Amino acid sequence: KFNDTLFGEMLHGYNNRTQHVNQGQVFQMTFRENNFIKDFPQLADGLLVIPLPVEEQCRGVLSEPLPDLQLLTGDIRYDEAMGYPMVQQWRVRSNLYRVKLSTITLAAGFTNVLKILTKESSREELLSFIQHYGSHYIAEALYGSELTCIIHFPSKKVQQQLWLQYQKETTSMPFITYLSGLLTAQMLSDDQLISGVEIRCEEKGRCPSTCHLCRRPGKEQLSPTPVLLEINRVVPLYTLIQDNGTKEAFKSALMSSYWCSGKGDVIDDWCRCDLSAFDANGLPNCSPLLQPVLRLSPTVEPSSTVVSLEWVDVQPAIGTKVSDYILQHKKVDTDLYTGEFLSFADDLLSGLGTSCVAAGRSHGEVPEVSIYSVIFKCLEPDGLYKFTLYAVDTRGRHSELSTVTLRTACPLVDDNKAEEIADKIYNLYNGYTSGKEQQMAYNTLMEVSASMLFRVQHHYNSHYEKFGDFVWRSEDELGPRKAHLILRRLERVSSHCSSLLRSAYIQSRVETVPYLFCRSEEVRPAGMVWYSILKDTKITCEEKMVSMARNTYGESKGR
Ligand SMILES: *[C@@H]1O[C@H](CO)[C@@H](O[C@@H]2O[C@H](CO)[C@@H](O[C@@H]3O[C@H](CO[C@H]4O[C@H](CO[C@H]5O[C@H](CO)[C@@H](O)[C@H](O)[C@@H]5O[C@@H]5O[C@H](CO)[C@@H](O)[C@H](O)[C@@H]5O)[C@@H](O)[C@H](O[C@H]5O[C@H](CO)[C@@H](O)[C@H](O)[C@@H]5O[C@H]5O[C@H](CO)[C@@H](O)[C@H](O)[C@@H]5O)[C@@H]4O)[C@@H](O)[C@H](O[C@H]4O[C@H](CO)[C@@H](O)[C@H](O)[C@@H]4O[C@H]4O[C@H](CO)[C@@H](O)[C@H](O)[C@@H]4O)[C@@H]3O)[C@H](O)[C@H]2NC(C)=O)[C@H](O)[C@H]1NC(C)=O
Ligand SMILES: O=P(O)(O)O[C@@H]1[C@H](O)[C@H](O)[C@@H](OP(=O)(O)O)[C@H](OP(=O)(O)O)[C@H]1O
Ligand SMILES: *[C@@H]1O[C@H](CO)[C@@H](O)[C@H](O)[C@H]1NC(C)=O
Repeated sequence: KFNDTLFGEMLHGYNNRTQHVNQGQVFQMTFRENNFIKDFPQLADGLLVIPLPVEEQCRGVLSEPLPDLQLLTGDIRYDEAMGYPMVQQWRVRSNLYRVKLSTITLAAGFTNVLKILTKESSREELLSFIQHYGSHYIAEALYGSELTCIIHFPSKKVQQQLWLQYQKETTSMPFITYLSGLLTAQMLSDDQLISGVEIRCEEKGRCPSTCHLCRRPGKEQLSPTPVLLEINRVVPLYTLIQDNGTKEAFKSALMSSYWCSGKGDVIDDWCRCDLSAFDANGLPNCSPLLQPVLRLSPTVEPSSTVVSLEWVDVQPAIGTKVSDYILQHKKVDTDLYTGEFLSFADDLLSGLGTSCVAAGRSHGEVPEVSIYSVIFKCLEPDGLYKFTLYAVDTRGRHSELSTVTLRTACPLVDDNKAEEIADKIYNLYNGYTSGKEQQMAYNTLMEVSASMLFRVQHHYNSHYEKFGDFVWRSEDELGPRKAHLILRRLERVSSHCSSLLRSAYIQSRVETVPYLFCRSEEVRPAGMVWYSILKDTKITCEEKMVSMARNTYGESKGR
């Protein structure tokens, strides 16, 4: 049977790769020594439970708002006027205990199988051990009750307004409960600043009755049992062997299961894949080559004509080495057709290239994982684009492909000029007679972009619709064909843009933002069947600036 007790997972052993607790039973649980806490039963022997100080108990932290990274990876749809959807995390910890184990004798069943395997130096056998008993034991861990909530805002603007609205009306109440207050009360009203806000919570261990920051209507509880939150320290199970012969042989079998998919031995830095780990094309397949997830840049919203993309390097610390990232891109309108092919190594770092595409490599969250990025600066406005990415290892395997599809923004529209043209056109149509008027009316309407034409229509109909609609009146004064040529131009504007271009007012802000521009100093030595490691390529990185003109849409000019 399964011996379960509180604190709990400390005595059972932990796998690093699969991240699972309760893997076999490493240490024995006994009840000779008398360890109690509060309302909890008798603790197992040799584990030290220390409640965290009153400063840490029932404290909540609101994170800074950031774009929703989940919504920047696939088919990327978001309102251009809104911007990136934002998320903000709220987290409250309540029933906290720090749990260490010292000192405990080994389990009966653990030492039995440890006695028989010690002499029996076998690979398939040592892996079956790790499957059952895991790789480490947990040394230090944090238990308690945490409520983690995520507030999903539809835009960066909508938050800022709500945060400032909250900050005015509070100066008592947490930000999340103020929002939840207005969310639940909205059954009384309808559309407002809070329209698209959503809160999503996930609890690990139920909220105690005493703590008021994690209280949710039905779910309160008197003295809840603490749940594992963090694993602070792990120690490998080869510490427990007590002899130099087996604990070296076990260690190498552990490294095989972690780094080389259990189908190969690890030489310093790389996996020697035993045959036939090798794939369909006969290339070493024991170390996994992961899918690189192509993302939109969180800090740079794509404009019309300008898109910048990111991805985190898929290279493990040990095993596979990535030699290149292949990045294809096309404009759709097609399907299953190949876009312009770009080798990161060869086309983006080495061959210009510029000033339309630029690439960059940078140090990530915690080094050393690299953050590759590429920026497209000569794309076409109101266009749907598909970008795909895959990695290529040192021996020539491709990774699983990854995709991003997105629309570039609407083209810029001088809204003053549009309303001016509309009046010019109306006064010509009230002039009637002249063939110069007719020609010059037709010329000015055709000379300006389709979006501008759609906007002059919007204005023309706002004012002069009672005396004849824009198309109808264009047909009367310019004749059947010229009016149909005008009409057709308006068809070239998309559904998204035509919606946005019916706004009350359009204004133009100009953001100016930095991007990393890197070039290859050193052309690296490549073989026929093996290639050079991309990460080792010496590069010279310079910061540059893009100016990004955007339209700003609204029902009035006060934002
Ligand atoms: C869970 O589970 C598990 C448990 O355990 C875990 O696992 C782990 O992990 C970790 C992390 O990742 C790891 O660690 C790591 O490792 C790695 C690898 O290592 C190895 O190898 C290497 C290599 O080398 C090379 O080079 C050299 C020169 O010097 C030579 O010698 C050699 O040879 C090589 O080469 C190669 O080979 C050949 C030739 O012959 C050919 O093929 C070619 O050439 C190639 O290349 C090394 O280095 C090492 O070594 C070590 O050890 C030994 C014994 O064993 C000794 O003898 C030595 O001395 C050493 O030691 C020392 O040093 C080192 C360094 O410094 C250190 O570490 C130590 O401590 C001592 O001191 C081995 O063998 C590595 O690489 C890494 O490192 C890195 O990273 C870090 C962080 O982490 C840092 O700090 C450092 O610095 C580095 O960095 C660098 O690099 C990188 C890479 O790429 C980059 O990126 C950066 O930038 C820089 O530059 C580490 O260390 C481990 O191992 C593992 N373990 C096991 C058992 O498995 C996991 O993790 C977990 N998980 C979680 C927690 O999550
Ligand atoms: O020492 P160099 O000039 O870089 O070249 C090495 C050489 O081409 C080896 O044949 C190759 O192993 P395989 O061709 O057998 O894969 C090795 O890969 P490795 O160092 O990643 O094992 C290369 O690094
Ligand atoms: C349960 O604990 C006993 C010690 O009383 C131990 O002998 C037994 O093997 C444990 N069960 C498992 C599955 O480890």
